[PDB]
Amino acid sequence: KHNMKAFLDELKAENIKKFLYNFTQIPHLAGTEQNFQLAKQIQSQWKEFGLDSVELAHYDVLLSYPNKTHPNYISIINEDGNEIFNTSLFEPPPPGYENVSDIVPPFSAFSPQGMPEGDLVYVNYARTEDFFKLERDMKINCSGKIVIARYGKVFRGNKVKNAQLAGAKGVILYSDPADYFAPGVKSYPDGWNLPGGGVQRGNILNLNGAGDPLTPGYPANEYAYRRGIAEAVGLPSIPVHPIGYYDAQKLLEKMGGSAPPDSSWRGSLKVPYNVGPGFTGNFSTQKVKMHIHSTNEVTRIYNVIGTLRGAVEPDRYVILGGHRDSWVFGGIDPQSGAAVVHEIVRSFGTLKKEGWRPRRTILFASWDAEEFGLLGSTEWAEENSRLLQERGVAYINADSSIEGNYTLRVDCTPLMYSLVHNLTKELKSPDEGFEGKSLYESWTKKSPSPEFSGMPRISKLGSGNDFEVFFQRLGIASGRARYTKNGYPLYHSVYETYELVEKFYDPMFKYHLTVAQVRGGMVFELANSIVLPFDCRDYAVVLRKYADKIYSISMKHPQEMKTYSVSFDSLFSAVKNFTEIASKFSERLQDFSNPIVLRMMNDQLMFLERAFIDPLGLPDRPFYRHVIYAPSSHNKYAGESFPGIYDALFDIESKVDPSKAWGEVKRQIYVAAFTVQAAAETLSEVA
Amino acid sequence: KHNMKAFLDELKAENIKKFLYNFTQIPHLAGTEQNFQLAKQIQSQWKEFGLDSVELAHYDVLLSYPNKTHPNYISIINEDGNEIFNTSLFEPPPPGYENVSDIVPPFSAFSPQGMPEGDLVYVNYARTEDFFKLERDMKINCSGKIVIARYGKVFRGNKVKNAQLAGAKGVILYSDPADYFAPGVKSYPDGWNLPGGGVQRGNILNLNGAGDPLTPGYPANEYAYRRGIAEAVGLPSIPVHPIGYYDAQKLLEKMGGSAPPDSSWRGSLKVPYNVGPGFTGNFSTQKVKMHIHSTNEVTRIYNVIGTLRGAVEPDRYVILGGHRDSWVFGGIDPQSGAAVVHEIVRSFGTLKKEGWRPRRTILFASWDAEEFGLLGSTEWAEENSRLLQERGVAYINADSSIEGNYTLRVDCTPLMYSLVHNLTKELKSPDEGFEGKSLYESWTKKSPSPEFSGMPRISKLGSGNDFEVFFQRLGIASGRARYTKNGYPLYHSVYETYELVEKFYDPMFKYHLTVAQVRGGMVFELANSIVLPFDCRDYAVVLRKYADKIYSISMKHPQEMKTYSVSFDSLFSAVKNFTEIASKFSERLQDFSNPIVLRMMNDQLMFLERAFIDPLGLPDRPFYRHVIYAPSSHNKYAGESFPGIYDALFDIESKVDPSKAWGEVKRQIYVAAFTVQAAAETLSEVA
Ligand SMILES: *[C@@H]1O[C@H](CO)[C@@H](O[C@@H]2O[C@H](CO)[C@@H](O[C@@H]3O[C@H](CO)[C@@H](O)[C@H](O[C@H]4O[C@H](CO)[C@@H](O)[C@H](O)[C@@H]4O)[C@@H]3O)[C@H](O)[C@H]2NC(C)=O)[C@H](O)[C@H]1NC(C)=O
Ligand SMILES: *[C@@H]1O[C@H](CO)[C@@H](O[C@@H]2O[C@H](CO)[C@@H](O[C@@H]3O[C@H](CO)[C@@H](O)[C@H](O[C@H]4O[C@H](CO)[C@@H](O)[C@H](O)[C@@H]4O)[C@@H]3O)[C@H](O)[C@H]2NC(C)=O)[C@H](O)[C@H]1NC(C)=O
Ligand SMILES: *[C@@H]1O[C@H](CO)[C@@H](O[C@@H]2O[C@H](CO)[C@@H](O[C@@H]3O[C@H](CO)[C@@H](O)[C@H](O)[C@@H]3O)[C@H](O)[C@H]2NC(C)=O)[C@H](O)[C@H]1NC(C)=O
Ligand SMILES: *[C@@H]1O[C@H](CO)[C@@H](O[C@@H]2O[C@H](CO)[C@@H](O[C@@H]3O[C@H](CO)[C@@H](O)[C@H](O)[C@@H]3O)[C@H](O)[C@H]2NC(C)=O)[C@H](O)[C@H]1NC(C)=O
Ligand SMILES: *[C@@H]1O[C@H](CO)[C@@H](O[C@@H]2O[C@H](CO)[C@@H](O)[C@H](O)[C@H]2NC(C)=O)[C@H](O)[C@H]1NC(C)=O
Ligand SMILES: *[C@@H]1O[C@H](CO)[C@@H](O[C@@H]2O[C@H](CO)[C@@H](O)[C@H](O)[C@H]2NC(C)=O)[C@H](O)[C@H]1NC(C)=O
Ligand SMILES: *[C@@H]1O[C@H](CO)[C@@H](O[C@@H]2O[C@H](CO)[C@@H](O)[C@H](O)[C@H]2NC(C)=O)[C@H](O)[C@H]1NC(C)=O
Ligand SMILES: *[C@@H]1O[C@H](CO)[C@@H](O[C@@H]2O[C@H](CO)[C@@H](O)[C@H](O)[C@H]2NC(C)=O)[C@H](O)[C@H]1NC(C)=O
Ligand SMILES: *[C@@H]1O[C@H](CO)[C@@H](O[C@@H]2O[C@H](CO)[C@@H](O)[C@H](O)[C@H]2NC(C)=O)[C@H](O)[C@H]1NC(C)=O
Ligand SMILES: *[C@@H]1O[C@H](CO)[C@@H](O[C@@H]2O[C@H](CO)[C@@H](O)[C@H](O)[C@H]2NC(C)=O)[C@H](O)[C@H]1NC(C)=O
Ligand SMILES: O=C(O)CC[C@H](NP(=O)(O)OCCNC(=O)c1ccccc1)C(=O)O
Ligand SMILES: O=C(O)CC[C@H](NP(=O)(O)OCCNC(=O)c1ccccc1)C(=O)O
Ligand SMILES: *[C@@H]1O[C@H](CO)[C@@H](O)[C@H](O)[C@H]1NC(C)=O
Ligand SMILES: *[C@@H]1O[C@H](CO)[C@@H](O)[C@H](O)[C@H]1NC(C)=O
Ligand SMILES: *[C@@H]1O[C@H](CO)[C@@H](O)[C@H](O)[C@H]1NC(C)=O
Ligand SMILES: *[C@@H]1O[C@H](CO)[C@@H](O)[C@H](O)[C@H]1NC(C)=O
Ligand SMILES: [Ca+2]
Ligand SMILES: [Ca+2]
Ligand SMILES: [Cl-]
Ligand SMILES: [Cl-]
Ligand SMILES: [Zn+2]
Ligand SMILES: [Zn+2]
Ligand SMILES: [Zn+2]
Ligand SMILES: [Zn+2]
Repeated sequence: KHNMKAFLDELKAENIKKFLYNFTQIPHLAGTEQNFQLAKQIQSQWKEFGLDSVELAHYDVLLSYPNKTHPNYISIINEDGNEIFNTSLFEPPPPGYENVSDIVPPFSAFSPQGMPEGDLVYVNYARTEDFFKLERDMKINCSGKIVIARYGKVFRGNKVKNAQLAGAKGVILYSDPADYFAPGVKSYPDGWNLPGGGVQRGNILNLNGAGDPLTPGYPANEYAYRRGIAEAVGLPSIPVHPIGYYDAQKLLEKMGGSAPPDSSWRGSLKVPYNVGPGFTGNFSTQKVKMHIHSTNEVTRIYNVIGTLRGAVEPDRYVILGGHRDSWVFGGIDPQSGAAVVHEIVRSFGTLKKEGWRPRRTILFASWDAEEFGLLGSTEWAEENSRLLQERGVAYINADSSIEGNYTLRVDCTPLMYSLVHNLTKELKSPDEGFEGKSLYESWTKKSPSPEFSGMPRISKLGSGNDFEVFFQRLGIASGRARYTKNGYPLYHSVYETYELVEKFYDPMFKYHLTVAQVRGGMVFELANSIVLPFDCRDYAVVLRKYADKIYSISMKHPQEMKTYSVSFDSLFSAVKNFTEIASKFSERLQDFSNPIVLRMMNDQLMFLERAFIDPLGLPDRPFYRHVIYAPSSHNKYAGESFPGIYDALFDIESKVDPSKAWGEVKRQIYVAAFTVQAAAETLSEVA
Repeated sequence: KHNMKAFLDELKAENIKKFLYNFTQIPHLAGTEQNFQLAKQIQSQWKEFGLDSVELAHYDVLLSYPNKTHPNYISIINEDGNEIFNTSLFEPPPPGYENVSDIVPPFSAFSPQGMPEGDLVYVNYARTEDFFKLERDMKINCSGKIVIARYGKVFRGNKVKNAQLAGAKGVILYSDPADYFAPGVKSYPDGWNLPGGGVQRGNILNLNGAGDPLTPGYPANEYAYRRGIAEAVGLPSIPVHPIGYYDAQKLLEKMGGSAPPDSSWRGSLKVPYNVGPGFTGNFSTQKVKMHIHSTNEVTRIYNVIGTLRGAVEPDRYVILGGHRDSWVFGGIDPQSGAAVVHEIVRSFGTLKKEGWRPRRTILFASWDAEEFGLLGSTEWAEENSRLLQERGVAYINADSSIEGNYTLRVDCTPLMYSLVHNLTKELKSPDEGFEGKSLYESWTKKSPSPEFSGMPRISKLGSGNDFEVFFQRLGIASGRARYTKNGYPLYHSVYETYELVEKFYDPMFKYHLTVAQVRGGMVFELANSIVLPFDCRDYAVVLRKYADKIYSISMKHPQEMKTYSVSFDSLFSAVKNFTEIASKFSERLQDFSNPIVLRMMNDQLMFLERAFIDPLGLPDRPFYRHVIYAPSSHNKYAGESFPGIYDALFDIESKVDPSKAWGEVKRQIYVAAFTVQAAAETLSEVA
């Protein structure tokens, strides 16, 4: 038979291993010839595997690269202008790769050019609360200073935005061993830790879902009109550069000024973690100087788009997508995910060659330029937004399959919770000590739900990956799954190789296979189940949780709620109505031979995520349109619930016009209550 | 049998007459008790007639009324401050209505309060080109002047916007007999002309599709957060008041200053039509003083929403809607349309009582507060936008059925052209001299298409009526039809009564019946045809016409097109692609027992109008989202094609930064080409 088990059994760990090796021998940086050749290879193989059509979709988008003949670096400069210490020009390459060409040196993509010279201030993780502590509590002024911040906790673009708004004239990012060196594990190549010369690449944009900085709203096709660079979206205004902890130590060790305020500001280096500004007495006339000469350049990128046409509902799309571009070899990010997609395509294709087709159309995507701001997925979604709007059932992401070997991690819309619980109960756990047990059992034991006994944790989607446009802009039900730790030290470094994965993460490729089963099984059910496998009642449960949560934040300010008559009554009423209507819809869904009633009901299911979209967007973030979830304004990686109300309440005690600020809280309560009620009403009887 | 002919034959002229009489005995001003009682009556009758459900949908929106104890008027004031002439406080009521209560005196709805005193400038119709002529050619400065303008040619809100931007401190609107008194016809009550004491009421907002001024984007429900009045949408900044031509004569007769520039500035009164500013020598120290004391007031309004559930596709909606509120008796506007809707509901209900149901759901609407800015339709569409987005097949408007007795007038999306041609070929002409001939024959003879031999004229939709939110905001295929002249003199005056219609417009009610057949027949076909009755190829034809037209406007500036490399190549390419893809889709539609392929194809048809929506809206007009059509920025009543490019090109030779201005033309070309190609691609094979 051709059923989910046939699909799942055809997936092989050895194939995933072979593909991973194949995808990680040379760098595949977005916009480079190497990455275009890999696109062509994947296109050819997906055709061979049996897809109906496989095309490249190309766009010309703003990318950023160092200047090969004018390298980026940082100095300590003495009184006379002599550079007495320089940061590294490259990471020492790993064994056997010391002759590999085209390894991009560490840099922060989209940094402007400059050579700012000044006194250092250490800003911990450069989070919003770190700058509050500096400016409000310690009375330390970052204006015209170079800020040094440790990576971790939040997306690096938010750090740079925060430093810019504090008045910094440059930002140095570094990896502290506190955050990137696990106790008792050896550095690469003898373990999975970050050596002192390792450095994390990565973009520092604040795009808020715009896609290519030059063409917000529209695909960057051949005739696109482009904004000028001065009007581009999300570019930083000050130079930024990342360094490793050997180099950071040399920059921090001389720091003077104020002591760190408490232990949460101290990393693991043998330095005092003084905040500054500037260096201690003997070195007070020394300064730090950045030299950044990277350039932004409109460059062609290529997505591979494969189609497996549905037998019954070809105009309903289930999308499995993940990126292909990498900073260097992409041993984990993204090729551990891409190899899994490749094996999934191969397995679906095996069934297709035997005469099977899924009920709905499956689209498979190899996205380009994810690392430069989700550019490939976002431009393609901008190009196809009307098709996706009206036909998109679900999007399953497929970036890195493993970031650890401890347990599963799933982030998804509440509409997929039941699907994920049911699927994982039917899959075998790959975990030691759980042989013969289900993946649901091992996952639930290792990652318990905070609210429910005998249930696993499932997180909210934020951003920082290619589902963003589908979920937060377009309102298509989205999910992701990968293996995780109890992100990882070698992230975006030259050391993230095939050998890292094969030796230290997943020698048997069993965690990769488990992830392929989860992602592939979700796609299979979404594309083949007669009734779409979404449970609207799970959204009702979470909406009440989120409403309780946002009300509790507001209730920290009882006097103001009294003064400005701030009531959450409408939001709770809408949530209550959603719960009631969803229950009734579930009864009809269970109780309804009529394909029109079925499809009518499948359309109600498909458009339910869509109903949470507000076509006016969130305040000053027009491409974040989902009213229940948005990426946190303080950390793109984290999801925030009722974001419009959350941001209206955030730090509200500091606003100079409380009447206006509380007015805006009330406005956001009304928008949220209305959107919840409107979404509920899409589940009512249609006439 | 239950077919379209059964539906059409059940419609009766005598019923339409009885309903019109019933709806026009007392005023039904929006927000008044009288109009709530009429809503309740219609609700009850639609239930009796056989609809499945009939509900009131109420909202609390900003309305505007004169102050009953502090009347609005205008004076000529002499040097000493004595008011030597005053305009009328009311229109002399028509025979037999001189004791009717609650006739709102003439006023301009949403005028602010004030008592500005100053010198008059006469501005013709206060169109954009009239102000260009004044300021650029005649060097006449309106700043701090009271402007007097004749009604006609463009929506009165645009006149007020233009006067405000010219610096006027007040606007007086009047009806010139040149525009409102047909030669050889008697004034009311002995003919259909406007007497010298008649006055046109009407709102002067510039809402650009926002709906209630206080709640743009969201329905004005019980918990709505409202903007403060200073942030409200579309309110005028200067006092405005309308007067009749006896009073206008007294204001114009003393005008001095410059002569009218040419004959197109002269009306039919026995005055020189001097532009001013101010009065001739002997009266130079006299001024004009306005006294406006109207108030804006949040007020409850009520739409009646009736549902006839579809037998096969209950989740597809065909909507027949028209307003119920009137300025006074609403003899033509809107009750000539409302009486027709009422008879249409009655006829559909007769079929339903015999066991028939339409294939798709039909929704019937009696909208409130249309006269105050399309408020009732727009708030309801804001409330139900997700249902309408995903389920709305078509909207047929049903305001005034007759504005003349000469011929039919149809304005609609190209998607309905074929439907309208086919339907009118099957209806009898009511016209004298065409007995036994089709309505298509009489209409085509009287109103020939400018481009095609043996075809009738069909115009573009703009705004100024309740289809606006459905078509220009939401992208639901929309149409309207009414009888017209070869708008009308008594428009918005107390004289627009039942007797006006019965005596002078349509004594036999045959034109009303013809309009009921056209509107009802369109609804019947849209709700019952197996394949939706839309021909995408008709959109291809018009898109080429519009592209030729916009290119021709640009080509008035060859040097600039050379300098800034302004090419329309992408737009023509997209139009060519649309034409090709539409042709292929039509072949499949004709060539495809499979209800999924059918519904898949019906969905492609339904979402084709939807594909012309840009979720970012047009520049500075976020609620006008259709890229092919928008209401003209100079005249809300008129439709403009490729509005984004049109407005970018308009008066471009006057812009101080030609590089920036031509850059924006190129941007709008890209948006238009992309949207046309994207809409075309919705008609491609789906996978
Ligand atoms: C959740 O679903 C419930 C339906 O089960 C829905 O209930 C609706 O609530 C509204 C707002 O409370 C009700 O609105 C009232 O409607 C009546 C007419 O039916 C009006 O007369 C009321 O207005 C008077 O009272 C107001 C409040 O004191 C005054 O401000 C006002 O000036 C009037 O005096 C009022 O508008 C509505 O009838 C019910 N609908 C039902 C029961 O069917 C509720 O709104 C949903 N929640 C959300 C967030 O949408
Ligand atoms: C109307 O439909 C047609 C399809 O029938 C569609 O044609 C497409 O046009 C685009 C733009 O002209 C073509 O794009 C080219 O694609 C190739 C790869 O296939 C590229 O190599 C080309 O880029 C090179 O040349 C450019 C122009 O000189 C340079 O600027 C560039 O740097 C490169 O050197 C180019 O991107 C596309 O292939 C066709 N697609 C087809 C034929 O299938 C057309 O776009 C549609 N009209 C609209 C408005 O969408
Ligand atoms: C995840 O798995 C669960 C457990 O199988 C699924 O729930 C079960 O769904 C079935 C089919 O809808 C329900 O069966 C129905 O039972 C009622 C009797 O009350 C009957 O009227 C229907 O004809 C049908 O037999 C069953 O009750 C339900 N079990 C539960 C909720 O415990 C669930 O749907 C799966 N989730 C997915 C597919 O997203
Ligand atoms: C308006 O009326 C016209 C005239 O009847 C409709 O056009 C006609 O539509 C029919 C049905 O689709 C076409 O018949 C088809 O003919 C082809 C043979 O080429 C065959 O393959 C199909 O099986 C079917 O018989 C007919 O050709 C066509 N006539 C024309 C275009 O002159 C039109 O569809 C109506 N418009 C509406 C309903 O919106
Ligand atoms: C990755 O695998 C691909 C597919 O097997 C390899 O590309 C093939 O290489 C052979 C030998 O050079 C050619 O004859 C084929 O035409 C290629 N097939 C394609 C591109 O579809 C590629 O060599 C492998 N890369 C690495 C580093 O092992
Ligand atoms: C990258 O840096 C190089 C090396 O400094 C730049 O090349 C120089 O450009 C200037 C003109 O601005 C020439 O006069 C020099 O002769 C060049 N030097 C060398 C060694 O080639 C180059 O412009 C930079 N590339 C960019 C900014 O894209
Ligand atoms: C850090 O790097 C800089 C740049 O290469 C070095 O400074 C240069 O030294 C050369 C050779 O002595 C001079 O001719 C250049 O003018 C210097 N350039 C600048 C910008 O100062 C510097 O010596 C290096 N410092 C260390 C400690 O290695
Ligand atoms: C308009 O017609 C309606 C419906 O026939 C009339 O309202 C009815 O009036 C009678 C007698 O007063 C009542 O017994 C009914 O209850 C009413 N029916 C309703 C409201 O549905 C109304 O009188 C007519 N108005 C005019 C001016 O003729
Ligand atoms: C309408 O105009 C009346 C009449 O001038 C206003 O009523 C007066 O309001 C003032 C307070 O502002 C009182 O002191 C007077 O006694 C009132 N006069 C009379 C004759 O009643 C009224 O405010 C206006 N209504 C509005 C603005 O809604
Ligand atoms: C126009 O109307 C005004 C307001 O009613 C009249 O002026 C008033 O006249 C009365 C009685 O003589 C005075 O007590 C008021 O003080 C006046 N009010 C104002 C605002 O001036 C005026 O007489 C009328 N003019 C004509 C020609 O009828
Ligand atoms: O520009 C962007 O938005 C992201 C680009 C790029 N994405 P990528 O490195 O491939 O993946 C980020 C890894 N982390 C996650 O996906 C994540 C998200 C939420 C919670 C925990 C982890 C980056 O973070 O630099
Ligand atoms: O606020 C609005 O947009 C319009 C309100 C109100 N609409 P209403 O008087 O009922 O109908 C306007 C009549 N003219 C049209 O509909 C029309 C539209 C396009 C071309 C020719 C005529 C008005 O024009 O004052
Ligand atoms: C920080 O420093 C600059 C002076 O160089 C000043 O303009 C700015 O206002 C300072 N901010 C605070 C909070 O002291
Ligand atoms: C794999 O799991 C083992 C056992 O818990 C652990 O020692 C090792 O650190 C894990 N590898 C990685 C990369 O986390
Ligand atoms: C119109 O009049 C005022 C002077 O009262 C002046 O400020 C304004 O600039 C004038 N405009 C022109 C074009 O002369
Ligand atoms: C009705 O038609 C007749 C004949 O052409 C004409 O004399 C009359 O003016 C028309 N009535 C109206 C209101 O247009
Ligand atoms: Ca873009
Ligand atoms: Ca509103
Ligand atoms: Cl992922
Ligand atoms: Cl109409
Ligand atoms: Zn990644
Ligand atoms: Zn990455
Ligand atoms: Zn009207
Ligand atoms: Zn009107």
